[PDB]
Amino acid sequence: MAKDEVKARLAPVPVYTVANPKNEFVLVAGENNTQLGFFFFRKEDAEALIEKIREENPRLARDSKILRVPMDNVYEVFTTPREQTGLQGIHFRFMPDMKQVAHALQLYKDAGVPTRQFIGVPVFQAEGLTVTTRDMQYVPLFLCKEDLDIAVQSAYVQRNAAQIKLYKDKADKYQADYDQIASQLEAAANGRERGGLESRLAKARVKLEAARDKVESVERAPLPKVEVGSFEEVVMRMTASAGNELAAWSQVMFVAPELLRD
Amino acid sequence: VEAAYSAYLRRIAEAYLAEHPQMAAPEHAAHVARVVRSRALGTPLSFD
Amino acid sequence: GHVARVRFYGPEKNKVMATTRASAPGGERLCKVVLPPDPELLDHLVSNGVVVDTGVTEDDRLRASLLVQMLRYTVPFMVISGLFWMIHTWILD
Amino acid sequence: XXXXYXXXXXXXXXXXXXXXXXXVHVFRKXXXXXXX
Amino acid sequence: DLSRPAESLPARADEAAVQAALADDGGWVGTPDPSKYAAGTTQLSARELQEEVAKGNVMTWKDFKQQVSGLQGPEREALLALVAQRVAAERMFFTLEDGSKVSLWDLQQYVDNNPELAALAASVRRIAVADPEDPAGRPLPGGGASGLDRSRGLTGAAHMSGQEAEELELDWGQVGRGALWRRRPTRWLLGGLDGVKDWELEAYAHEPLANQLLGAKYGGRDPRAVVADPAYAADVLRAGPLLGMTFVLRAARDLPLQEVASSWRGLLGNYLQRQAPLSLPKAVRPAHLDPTDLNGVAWPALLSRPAAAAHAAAEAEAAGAVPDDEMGVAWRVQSGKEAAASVAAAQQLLQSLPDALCPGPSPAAWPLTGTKLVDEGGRNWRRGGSVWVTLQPEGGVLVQAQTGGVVGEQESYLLTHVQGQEALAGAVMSAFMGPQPLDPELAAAARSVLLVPANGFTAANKERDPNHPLYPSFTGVRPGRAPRDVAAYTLAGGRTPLLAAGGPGEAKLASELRTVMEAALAAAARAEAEALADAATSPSSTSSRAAPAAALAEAEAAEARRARGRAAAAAVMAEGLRRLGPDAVAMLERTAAEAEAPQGGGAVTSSDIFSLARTLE
Amino acid sequence: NDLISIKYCFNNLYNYISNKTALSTKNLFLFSLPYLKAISPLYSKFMIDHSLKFITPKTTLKLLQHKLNKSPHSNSRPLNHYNQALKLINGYEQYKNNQNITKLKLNLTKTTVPFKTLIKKNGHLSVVSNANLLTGKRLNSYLIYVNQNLKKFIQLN
Amino acid sequence: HPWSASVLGHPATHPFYEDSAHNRVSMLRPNPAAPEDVTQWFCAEMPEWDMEKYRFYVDLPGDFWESGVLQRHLAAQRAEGAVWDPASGQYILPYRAQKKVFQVSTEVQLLDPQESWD
Amino acid sequence: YGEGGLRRLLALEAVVGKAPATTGRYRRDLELLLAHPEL
Amino acid sequence: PRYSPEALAALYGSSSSKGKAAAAAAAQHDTPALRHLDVSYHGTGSAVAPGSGTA
Ligand SMILES: CC[C@H](CC[C@@H](C)[C@H]1CC[C@H]2[C@@H]3CC=C4C[C@@H](O)CC[C@]4(C)[C@H]3CC[C@]12C)C(C)C
Ligand SMILES: CC[C@H](CC[C@@H](C)[C@H]1CC[C@H]2[C@@H]3CC=C4C[C@@H](O)CC[C@]4(C)[C@H]3CC[C@]12C)C(C)C
Repeated sequence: MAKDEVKARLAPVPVYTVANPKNEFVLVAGENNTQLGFFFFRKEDAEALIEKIREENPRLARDSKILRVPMDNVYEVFTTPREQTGLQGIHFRFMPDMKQVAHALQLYKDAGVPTRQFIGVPVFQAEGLTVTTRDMQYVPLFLCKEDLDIAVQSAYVQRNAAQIKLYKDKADKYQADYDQIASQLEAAANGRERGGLESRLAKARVKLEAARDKVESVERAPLPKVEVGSFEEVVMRMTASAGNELAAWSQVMFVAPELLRD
Repeated sequence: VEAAYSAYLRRIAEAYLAEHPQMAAPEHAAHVARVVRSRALGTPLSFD
Repeated sequence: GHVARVRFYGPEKNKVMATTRASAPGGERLCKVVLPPDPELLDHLVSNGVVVDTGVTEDDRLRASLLVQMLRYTVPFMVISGLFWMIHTWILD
Repeated sequence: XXXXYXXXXXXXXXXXXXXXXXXVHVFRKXXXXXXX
Repeated sequence: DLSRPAESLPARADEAAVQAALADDGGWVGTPDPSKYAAGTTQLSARELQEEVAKGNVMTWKDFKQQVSGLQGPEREALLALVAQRVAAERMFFTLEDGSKVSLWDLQQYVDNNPELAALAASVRRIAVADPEDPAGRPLPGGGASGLDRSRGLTGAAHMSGQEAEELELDWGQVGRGALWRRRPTRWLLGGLDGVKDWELEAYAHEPLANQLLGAKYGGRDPRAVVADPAYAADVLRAGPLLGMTFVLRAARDLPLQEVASSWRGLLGNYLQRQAPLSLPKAVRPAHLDPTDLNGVAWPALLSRPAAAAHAAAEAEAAGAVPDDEMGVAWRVQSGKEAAASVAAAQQLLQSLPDALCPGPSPAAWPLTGTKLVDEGGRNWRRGGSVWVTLQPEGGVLVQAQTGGVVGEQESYLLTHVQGQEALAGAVMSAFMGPQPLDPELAAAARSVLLVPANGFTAANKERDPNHPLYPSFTGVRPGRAPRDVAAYTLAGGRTPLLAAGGPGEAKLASELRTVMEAALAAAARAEAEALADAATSPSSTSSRAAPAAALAEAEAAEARRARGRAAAAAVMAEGLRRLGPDAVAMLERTAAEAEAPQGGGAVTSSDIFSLARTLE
Repeated sequence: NDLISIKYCFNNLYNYISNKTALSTKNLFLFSLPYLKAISPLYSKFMIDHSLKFITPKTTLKLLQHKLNKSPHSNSRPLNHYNQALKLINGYEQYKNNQNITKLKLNLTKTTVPFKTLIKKNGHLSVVSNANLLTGKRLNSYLIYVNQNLKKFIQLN
Repeated sequence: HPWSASVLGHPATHPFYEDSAHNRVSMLRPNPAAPEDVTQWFCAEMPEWDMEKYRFYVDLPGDFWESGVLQRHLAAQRAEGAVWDPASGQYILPYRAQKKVFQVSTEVQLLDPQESWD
Repeated sequence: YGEGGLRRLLALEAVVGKAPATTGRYRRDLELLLAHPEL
Repeated sequence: PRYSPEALAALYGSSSSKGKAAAAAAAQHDTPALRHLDVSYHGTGSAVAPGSGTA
């Protein structure tokens, strides 16, 4: 995928950074003059960083401010000559809030392989669910599991109410079935036709309530299997994509964290 | 309509062969096909 | 393939001055054609190797034509006065 | 690249060695710098 | 109309027999009488040729020699002309799509003696064609605008929209642009209008040959790292004439001829003197012309000669020399000789320039006078005309000229095709791309975007590849904007592709798919085993000889066993795929994509899995 | 001004190589305008084989691979055959050597390629409220009516 | 005028074109597909300078140009010409591109208001 | 779009064009002009 | 008018010509607009006679 399309697809979701007033990143240099940046998906994290800065330097903390940058610009920051603006080890990383990290950890371990290790920022999705416009159907990606289930519960109840009155159409047409069956079992003399239509009624109501218990078992079936991934891997696949997976990626839309609630 | 087209080809064919009894011989049976196919669509054009 | 070049002219660009090649009937001439609203003309022009040329086309339309329209209204009186002046003074001095 | 995480306090690891002790404590293996 | 074919008689005499066709005697050229000798008599014995030459039947080959020796003027001219007619009529032919043998003479007549078709081509009138099925003969749905013909009436070039330029065999991308100034302009004068340009230069290079030559060695690394070392520079300066490098000079204004000649001599003699003995490639194959079928080109066969041409090419180069590197070129530095007489002959050629174009003081007799390349006065070169110089490997230079203006009336002249001047080739290659050229940024950009296509792609992206470095090709879809109201979140959709990153489900997916391709590779391995087993246990009818043929035979037997493995793995893995479902196909396809090297057929296990992909072909 | 575009080209190329190498390692471990032109001074196959007279290839790469991949009555007009013959004779004159100024029969084709492309795959409805019956000399109208009808009657016989 | 439309030898027109024996020439051709009806035969049309002509006046509605009648007529009548038939290897002027009896070829011409000099 | 699309969905005019129906009224005279060339 | 897919299914799938004719003459349809819209056309009558004195 061309760079511009990736940039256009990431824009609706921002990140937060702390800087000087003069639009300069504040870096945490450690050993061997290697310096680490940061981008937080929640302002509380930058707030913690600045209130930790204040307790060991009040000058920078009195000058530092918080900036809300759209992920287009940070993506651009990554994939450029990092030595152009200067890099002697300016390691940018991300920081996901540990609520979603705990959600993803438990989801990860319950799926069969229990581990207490996570890499990258969680992205949630649920198969079967897709937001459709007037022309083409897009697939959404949720950064926070909260809006994920907020959407999926309404979607599930809509679709299963749909399955219920679909079965009620089946059931009214099957009241018609039983009517024609009363017109098919003993209204005439005994013999071939009538016994054949007895077996007809048997198989008919058999498949009818088999589909009943089917719709009930999907009523009994949990909400669609939620799958989780890492943001960095997602974008690395998005950039170097071509062919069929390109066509798959060309319809992803990222939802904003805490958007569906308010 | 296939019968009509065949009879149209027929008319053109016997008209042309009655016109030219010389190469109406079966030797030109494939040549007369080349000429009837041409005469059944429109008129042939020279270069000028 | 007898036409070499067309030149759209006029203030609203619907007349053309077509130039004919040497192989055309009558040699090389320049002929004026007025054009109806046909949206298939330009494809036909380009897909036959014709040098199609346009004008300058100013974008204002009202500041462009405003000093020439004033002249269109004022010059007739000048012509009439000059003609009658010729008669009754340049002769009857 | 990314940064490994372990929600023990939630330890982390980079390609220095963060420890976002829930507060913050960016250990080393001192935030006095500014980009240019 | 075309299609005037013939049969395949032996006209190329398998030149391994021509040693005998020239080292024989007692022969002649002619035909006996139809009285006692039939048509086809070529060997006339002592008594036979005796009575033939004493009766007037055929004169000896010796007699042809003494005739052509004694016959002079119109007799020898006619003899040579009509025997040239004979040879151009029944000895060299062209070969069309069918396999015909169209002579050179009849087709030459067809081209230059048909004035009506010449006049039809002179115009462009597009005459529709009728469907050869009988009923209505309505015009065919072909139509078409032919974006080359759609481009007459333009001035500079012929905008042609990609794929058309590709199917037209236009394989010379652009690499660099610069200019030759009489005076470079200065910002500090008013506007810099003092700067008067003389020529506009641009360079082109055959992109497939670039990707084959420099794409095997220099491809796949950091471009800046590859540009940092002078080995790449020495390469691109020495590997020029193998890419058919071409340079175009467009006259930015009117120019008198004499000054141009003098300036070019001055500016190239200095490169010609400070020229060191060069490195040249070594001929791996003789490559005879193709006499019987002049067009017939050999490489489509060679690059798939057994479809495993690696070892056969190794055997070919075993004779001449071994490739000094991975690119495949067996270089050769110029000797102590051939580096002094060559430059002397080149300087001799240069010293004959200014009065060859301008012999005598009256320009009316000069060659360029009489064509639109120069003014009607013959004394100035018209603005817009351009010169094309292309370099063939073994010291060949081809120069052509093209007038400027409307694409419909442009002309093209072939000026001279010199040969053997390694000095001229090296001098011009250095003048444009050497350490000290005529304009530096030209050669810098040339080296850069010449590295560009060696990574698989091409400048001027004539494949609409969504990952071209310069000019990608977008998809038509709009970037979806998520809504806030939960109303388009349908959940009624059937199946959604999996676009989440490394997760728990993807792990087990890769696990079961890896297990089944393990089984597949094991089946391919046992296929290898039993294939070579039944190959060995075959009652081989082999006479002890033909060691290179034996090598080629056993090698392609190995290739056939590889095909057995490929087919077996294809079958079993296709079973596996239709068993696992669609997401497993997506995973295998994505892995096949990412693993493939971007610069060559197969390179940087991943080799195993993308070979399984090429079996799933 | 090409230099800046070249900078961006090299940046994107390095990103391309690096991203693909990184993803390759990761996945296999988990398992285990300036340049838009073209010309052709000689036919491509001729230059290709005149060059392969000097190259020992271990394998064909992507470009040459696609070339020999695409190597193997709608155009039956005489003009098309004439053009094919012109092509043949031009090729022979090109590769035949190995006023004194000759003119080619086909113009050398210089070409430009577009950038920024895409991937390969009535009746009207007016109504009056009251129809205006013309309510609110006439002898001649009556007379012409009866005359016309009577004349039609007599012409019926 | 109906008899001046074709090159029939109808003796109501001026004798423009005559044989040696002074008879008007004709150019009818028998239309092989439909004999027995003469009004469906083919015939060449008279040169326009030798024609008698009615000159009617017509008022065109306000939507004459966007209704496309003239465009449809032009696009249909100019979409026919000579073709090449390879089944016979000839240049054919197809029948559906020739003029029947009384039909002519329309010439459309527009006038310029600036050529009035009132 | 349109009405009655179903019925809408169910000689040599393609070779010699359509017959013009505005000129039948002359047919008779034409025939005379072929039976009496002397006219 | 909306046609259910069965109609043209029985039409196209039928090989016979008059089999298609039967499938066509027998096919039915529905009209959703009868549950959504009621369209009428009126002219606002005039209250001044066009030739009178007040006009
Ligand atoms: C664009 C630079 C241009 C020089 C290039 C042309 C015009 C010059 C260089 C090669 C010359 C030919 C050399 C040998 C042939 C054949 C021989 O029989 C008689 C002379 C003739 C035609 C010569 C004809 C003139 C030729 C093409 C100007 C600006 C210097
Ligand atoms: C010189 C820098 C570069 C010019 C490139 C052209 C102008 C040079 C390179 C190849 C040369 C010719 C090879 C064969 C011909 C014909 C022969 O008769 C005598 C020698 C002559 C003229 C050679 C002289 C002219 C040629 C074309 C830039 C400054 C344009």
